Amino acid sequence: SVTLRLMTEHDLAMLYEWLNRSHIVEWWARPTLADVQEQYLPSVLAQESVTPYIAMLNGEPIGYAQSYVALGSGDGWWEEETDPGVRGIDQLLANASQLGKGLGTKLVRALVELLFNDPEVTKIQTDPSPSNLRAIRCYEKAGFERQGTVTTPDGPAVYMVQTRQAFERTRS
Ligand SMILES: CC(C)(COP(=O)(O)OP(=O)(O)OC[C@H]1O[C@@H](n2cnc3c(N)ncnc32)[C@H](O)[C@@H]1OP(=O)(O)O)[C@@H](O)C(=O)NCCC(=O)NCCS
Ligand SMILES: NC[C@H]1O[C@H](O[C@H]2[C@H](O)[C@@H](O[C@H]3O[C@H](CO)[C@@H](O)[C@H](N)[C@H]3O)[C@H](N)C[C@@H]2N)[C@H](N)[C@@H](O)[C@@H]1O
Repeated sequence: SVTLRLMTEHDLAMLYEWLNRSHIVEWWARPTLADVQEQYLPSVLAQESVTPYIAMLNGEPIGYAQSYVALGSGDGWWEEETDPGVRGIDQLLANASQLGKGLGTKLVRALVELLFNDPEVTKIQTDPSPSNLRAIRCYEKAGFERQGTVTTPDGPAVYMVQTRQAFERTRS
């Protein structure tokens, strides 16, 4: 069972290592330690309405995740959003030897549950790139539905949603 804790300043050097592992680099640019400290400091992320978490498994950190207020995004992101209740997610697994063993699906399921525990939250979104079939499949298994293609400042994305109603019906 995978759980989530908030990321702290103390996790930044570990995150920096992960973001230079080649299984991560291919989908996530190759940040220096200072890049990571400037960009992923929780109080800096806070300014773009981003919350970082660390995924835990048997007491060990196994990945990184982010939630964000879509409406709170700016610089070209989700310009058409009108609903303050929408959240987006992103995530990664730290260890290549743990890829494709269902852990990503548990991580996403844990992150979806936490977010719907914000009573103001209406819907979760994700935006994997079209090439990223493994991320798209993992999200599907976690209850996300493919809507269609959207343009983002990083490029096209397969836009996927899970509503609160859908979550209510499947959680049992
Ligand atoms: C995305 C990520 C979190 C998913 O976690 P994961 O543990 O690998 O995914 P899961 O094991 O839970 O399931 C993934 C599914 O993708 C499928 N799959 C793997 N590679 C695939 C491919 N190239 N094409 C189609 N399906 C693929 C698997 O079959 C599996 O589903 P299954 O149970 O039906 O067999 C993880 O792979 C990761 O950190 N990747 C690197 C960075 C990244 O892509 N982050 C996401 C950015 S949107
Ligand atoms: N899925 C994996 C992807 O995760 C991140 O992409 C995220 C952005 O982080 C997030 O943007 C937020 O953080 C930015 C700072 O980076 C701010 O500009 C922005 N205002 C703020 O809303 C978008 N809303 C959603 C997008 N999927 C990585 N960057 C990218 O490399 C990787 O492929």
